[PDB]
Amino acid sequence: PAYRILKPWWDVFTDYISIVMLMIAVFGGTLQVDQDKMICLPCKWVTKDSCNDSGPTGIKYDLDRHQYNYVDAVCYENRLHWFAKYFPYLVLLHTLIFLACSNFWFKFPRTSSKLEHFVSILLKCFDSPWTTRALSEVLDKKEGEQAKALFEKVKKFRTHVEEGDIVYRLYMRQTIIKVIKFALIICYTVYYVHNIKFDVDCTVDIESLTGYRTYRCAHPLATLFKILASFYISLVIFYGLICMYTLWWMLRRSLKKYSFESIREESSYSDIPDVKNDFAFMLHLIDQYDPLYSKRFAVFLSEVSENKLRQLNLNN
Amino acid sequence: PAYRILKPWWDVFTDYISIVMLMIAVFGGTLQVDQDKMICLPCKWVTKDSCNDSGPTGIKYDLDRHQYNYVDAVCYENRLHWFAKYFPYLVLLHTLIFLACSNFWFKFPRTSSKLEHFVSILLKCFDSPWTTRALSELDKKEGEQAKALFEKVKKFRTHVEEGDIVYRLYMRQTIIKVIKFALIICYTVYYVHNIKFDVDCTVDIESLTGYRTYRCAHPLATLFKILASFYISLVIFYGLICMYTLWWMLRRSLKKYSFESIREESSYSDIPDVKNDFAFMLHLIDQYDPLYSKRFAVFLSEVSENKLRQLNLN
Amino acid sequence: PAYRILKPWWDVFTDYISIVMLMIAVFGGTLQVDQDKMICLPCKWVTKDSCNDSGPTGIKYDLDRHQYNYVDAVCYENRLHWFAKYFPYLVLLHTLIFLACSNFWFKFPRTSSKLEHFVSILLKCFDSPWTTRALSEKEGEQAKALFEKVKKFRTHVEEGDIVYRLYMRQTIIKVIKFALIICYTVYYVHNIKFDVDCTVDIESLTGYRTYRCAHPLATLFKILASFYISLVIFYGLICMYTLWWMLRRSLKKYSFESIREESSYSDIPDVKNDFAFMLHLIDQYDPLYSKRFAVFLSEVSENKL
Amino acid sequence: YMRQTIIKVIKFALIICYTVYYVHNIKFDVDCTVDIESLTGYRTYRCAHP
Amino acid sequence: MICLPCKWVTKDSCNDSTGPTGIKYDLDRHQYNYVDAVCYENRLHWFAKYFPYLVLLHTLIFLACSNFWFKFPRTSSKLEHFVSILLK
Amino acid sequence: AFRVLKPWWDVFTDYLSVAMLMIGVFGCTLQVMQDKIICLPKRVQTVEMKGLKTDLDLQQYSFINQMCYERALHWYAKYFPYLVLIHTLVFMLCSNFWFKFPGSSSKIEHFISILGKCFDSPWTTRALSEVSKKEGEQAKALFEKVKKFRLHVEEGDILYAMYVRQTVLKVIKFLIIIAYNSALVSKVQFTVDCNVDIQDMTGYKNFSCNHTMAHLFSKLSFCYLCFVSIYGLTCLYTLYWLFYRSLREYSFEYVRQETGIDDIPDVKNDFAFMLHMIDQYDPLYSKRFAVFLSEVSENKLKQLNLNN
Repeated sequence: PAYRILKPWWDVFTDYISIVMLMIAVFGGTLQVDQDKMICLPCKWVTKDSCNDSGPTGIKYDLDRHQYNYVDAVCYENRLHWFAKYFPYLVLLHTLIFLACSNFWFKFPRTSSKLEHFVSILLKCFDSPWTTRALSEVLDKKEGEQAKALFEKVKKFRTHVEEGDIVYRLYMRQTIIKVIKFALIICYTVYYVHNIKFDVDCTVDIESLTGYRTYRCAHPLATLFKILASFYISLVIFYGLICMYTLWWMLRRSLKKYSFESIREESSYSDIPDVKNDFAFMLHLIDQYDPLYSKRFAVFLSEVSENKLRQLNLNN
Repeated sequence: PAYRILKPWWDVFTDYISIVMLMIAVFGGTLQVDQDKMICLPCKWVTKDSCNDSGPTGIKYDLDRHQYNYVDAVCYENRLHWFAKYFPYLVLLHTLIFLACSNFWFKFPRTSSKLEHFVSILLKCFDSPWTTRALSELDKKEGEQAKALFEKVKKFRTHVEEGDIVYRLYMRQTIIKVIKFALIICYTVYYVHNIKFDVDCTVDIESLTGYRTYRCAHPLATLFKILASFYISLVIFYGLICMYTLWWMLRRSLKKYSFESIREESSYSDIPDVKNDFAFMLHLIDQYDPLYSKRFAVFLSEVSENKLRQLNLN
Repeated sequence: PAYRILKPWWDVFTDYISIVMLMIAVFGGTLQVDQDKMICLPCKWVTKDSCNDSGPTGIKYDLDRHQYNYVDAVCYENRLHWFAKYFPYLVLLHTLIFLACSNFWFKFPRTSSKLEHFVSILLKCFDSPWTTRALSEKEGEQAKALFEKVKKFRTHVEEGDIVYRLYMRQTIIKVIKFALIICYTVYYVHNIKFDVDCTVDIESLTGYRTYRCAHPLATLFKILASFYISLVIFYGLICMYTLWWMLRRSLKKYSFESIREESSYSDIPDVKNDFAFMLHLIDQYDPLYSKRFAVFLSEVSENKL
Repeated sequence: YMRQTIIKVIKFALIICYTVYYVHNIKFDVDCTVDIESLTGYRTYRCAHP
Repeated sequence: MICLPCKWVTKDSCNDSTGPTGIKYDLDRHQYNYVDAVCYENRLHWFAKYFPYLVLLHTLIFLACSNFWFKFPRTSSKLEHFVSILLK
Repeated sequence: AFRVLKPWWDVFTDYLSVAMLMIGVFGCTLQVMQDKIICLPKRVQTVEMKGLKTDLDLQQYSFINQMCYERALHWYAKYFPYLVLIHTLVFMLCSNFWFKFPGSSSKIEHFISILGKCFDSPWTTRALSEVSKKEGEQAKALFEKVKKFRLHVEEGDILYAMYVRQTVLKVIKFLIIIAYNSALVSKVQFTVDCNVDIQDMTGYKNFSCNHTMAHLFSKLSFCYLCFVSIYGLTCLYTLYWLFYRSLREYSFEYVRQETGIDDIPDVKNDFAFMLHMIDQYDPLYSKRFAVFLSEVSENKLKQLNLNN
């Protein structure tokens, strides 16, 4: 939206991945809700409560349809592993937590106000005509007054955001939480992904109600729950890799100090001082999306440009 | 929306918690509508109207499919705790009550009008060029807008300070939310353990079926228990947030707003002491962003009026 | 929309009750569509055309599955009370009529145009800044044109009271409909029962005369019915209060005595008919708007201008 | 635009030919002789298409 | 496709030859489902099986033909420019 | 909007990919609810015909059904819609590879900006009519913008090369899809034979099954195959257009024939490639920009500006 300038390539890639795992969640939830059953057949010949496995005639189990449904429910609830039953719900919960960690920067009001103000002033500077005029380096008097006003807003916003570092701390915290969560998901999922099996033997001791002790069930949506899980795992890995890169981007450069050395050398105004803390991190994110926004906003931050605009308005 | 500035972190966190609770309520409701039943098998051997439960061959109960359906329906109606049946409707009703209690602020016409007109003044003061000039320390059109907004600010100060309806409404909403959280927690924590998989029903339909006692498997029992635990955790978070909000209101008098810090930091040292309902709204906008209050408060000084009138003439 | 100013607390809060009645109507209608059936089992022991009710082994009825389905359909059609079958549709019908009665105020083109013009010029007069100097006691041309528009609208609206009578009729319809709904729902709520005794005389096709049926969505419907009653009761109370309010004082005679006494402009005359009732609704929503608009209704304010 | 109109009119001609030729084959009662006697026990079945 | 076998057959054709009693076919539910599937695949005409898909395909072709020049860029440029200059 | 730089083949492949995604969604919905297999045991146990009694319950029948669905059915018949969805998502993501690159998109935006500016510039038509004030100042500014674009874009070599990579990737993916689909399209069949060993559970070991949605999946597979074939002919013709004529060099000899000016330097590399793109879109833009590319035209414009 209007906040896309603060969303780098890794952020939008994580958003796309989380959308795909949400699709996984909704698909698995629909499958589990509608067509997840467990057809269990009694083992007629059992050796020590283990299926012996010893024209042809069909085997008569003498069980009603309702007894079969009871056996299916009991061996689905007591012997099928919890991962196979609750994989889509866990996927949905993890996807929701990932989205919440992505948007906790987006919704938390203390940093949200700073983001709104920064985006508003960046968009005003992008559409300001005197910004283009200074980038090109005779004006409207009201336009010059508004330009001096936006200069004052830049200075007061600097004083507003340079005093604190909650924005950078928040972003680092959500990155760390996402990395830790991805590690946990990968570990427990690679542990339990082999528990999703087609043929499951169940021993539930309902011989008083059905007449049989051990049964063999075949879970229908097992293999399709298998590959999905595996493919789900793949997406998570990519997510983690992206997150790990962000963690590397946390420590490769100190985001609390973002220098203007490249900007002032290429431009005529070789006087600008560096920014710090939340302003520095936000300008780093701006450079991640497009350095042109930061270079254009640089002409509204310098004092030589302030003197030039004062002299121009004296002429204007 | 327009009232986003009036929603602090606690309000937005409760809003997302309510959205999640509504989502799980709809999930449980659809689950109970479609897949909720109980598979009931009669106990062939009985001991004093109970379940004796004394190659293998299957037990022939000699019951039709419709006798089994009748047994399922009768045992579902009679012997199954009301929590396990109406839990999705309970969470749906509680979530709707919480959402209505949270959004009654913006729907009651008196308070809704007060908040909306306050939001308009705050927005146009944030976008007011004379706010900018006062912060730094003039076109005739901008001066006219500045004088109009100054008059609107003082007439609003007169109009809202007379009665604290918004503060009382917010306090009552928070109190209701805390009480609802407490009641939900005690009754839900008490009644979660009645959601069991296996339930024995002695419903006395021997004249129609031939058996007296039956053993039922409730398929949506562990799922309902997991949803109940998730709902309990969400209500724990909601209640802790609401308790913090109540503590925030009660620790300090929100009906008084000392402008000493802003009048000391900023140039204008004549800033009046905002009191009662206006004090409550200014505390809310402080909880959102102190910059909004700092850039709106420049219109409350009578010194700035004298500078504005002088610069209007000049 | 733009009519939020013309929606007092009774209008908005009953609209919320109207939107929550519709939810239980759709929820009930989905229930009636999906799994509203009756599991009917024959009574082998029958005495005086009723069920005698006189290890263990199951009772063989020697009935096919299709005979059971036919018995279910016949007893659901003949021996289930019509309230149990058609409660959600009745709730949906009542809710739709309530919505139509509460929105036909804004949908009827005469009242729609009148309310739209009043709202538009009230908003554009609220945007006017000269009311500040008025209440303190190119911009001048704009104030004069708005004064002329207000006067020429007043000369058009004060002639008739179509809006007031239509609002009275709508509120009276709402309260009488509430009375009928609560009466018949209290009468027929007890007919929703889980267990019922059907006697349809299909012995030729089935072999049994009397059957004992179980209705699954009865108790749910029962509590839904109770919920509906609660909502209706609340609705009626608000409507009752509305009646009292619209019979408390002459809503067709708006007196500006307080505003003209507070402000210097005491020449403000008494408003009549639709303009008076609409200003009363404005006072109900916000007394600020009526006081702020009253200065352009005064001709000595034009003398100041 | 001329090519689009020509394609649409020839498509209409083809549709209104083949659809009206094969529209009578949608019957309720259909007899099937599928030769599955080794699995079911019968050879000819009189099906009804609802 | 609800399929019922013909008890009395005469050269691959049903013969069609005190209360009445239902005919016992000695077929399971699954044998009935198998017969349904086989006869549905083999004997029911392809038009009755692919009528909605054929209709959808024809509508897609018709809609593509009607809206081809709006999406074809060589004519879309001319159409958009003509629209802009005509309204302006 | 970059749809101007999008030629007809790109948008054709876009709607083909949308149709492919619709086919995949429809197949997935079929697989979710209507996909079922029906298995009957083999060798069970005016004439009268009596049905063969298998002595099997409904649950044994369902167990046989899903035991033969998991094993006997080919993996293609079970996972065709999911493969279609995956392949069409990869196609859609790859369709705008040349569009989503940051530096490439910056170059494209710059090029469409200068071309639209010179198209809107009256001096282009004025000089075209002449050969065959304030606006002169704007023309000189646009001409120095032309020189800046020449110094900024023409020396690079990323655009044509990466477009060639995208086309090659599309052609290779098309070839793989067609090969595997033609190899495994005979596996989707109505009647199958299932030989699972569940003799200890159902008494039988050999079953004859029918896949009820095999005919519809075969029709969907042929429809997706023909769509992929059309996509592949589109990408093959794109490869032919990329490789047959060198887009490293754009000859302005047609403008030299039309416009009397002859000192027009031929553009090179990405300038030539993008002018080929816009010539495929609208050659009028290219022949009108060519007079704004000549430095002799710049000298004449300088002379007229000095005269004014």
